[PDB]
Amino acid sequence: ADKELKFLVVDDFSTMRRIVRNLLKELGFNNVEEAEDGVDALNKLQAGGFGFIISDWNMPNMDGLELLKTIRADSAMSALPVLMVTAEAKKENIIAAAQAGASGYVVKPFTAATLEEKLNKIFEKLGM
Amino acid sequence: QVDDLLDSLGF
Ligand code: BEF
Ligand SMILES: [Mg+2]
Repeated sequence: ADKELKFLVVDDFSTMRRIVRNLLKELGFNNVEEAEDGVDALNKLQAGGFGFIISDWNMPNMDGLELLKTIRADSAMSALPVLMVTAEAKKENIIAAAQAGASGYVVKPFTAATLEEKLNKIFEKLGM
Repeated sequence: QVDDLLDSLGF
């Protein structure tokens, strides 16, 4: 995948966004912007040019599942990769992510190596 | 069933 791929990192905790952005940088992805919930995310997405979303699940205003469904049903954004992040792998939550079209699913906390593994799985399926 | 469900999903 292209090093300049533009990421949106979505989490209501600024520290978690900083951490994910730093892991992305460690992997060579420097083109990263942030959003604090699903509403904020959709606002920022209107700027265009985004190529990959990493989203938390539990957020106020619009949560990560609501965000994912909106992106998947959107005329312009329907095929955007979305890596969903959760605090605990539970069957119900994983199955909800699958039904909604999550590109990937990773449980916090995770290493750069795990992040690279999950990104690569998504790139491979999508032919990126 | 968790890591195994994840595999099935390609997650
Ligand atoms: F708030 Be996220 F689901 F960790
Ligand atoms: Mg959260």
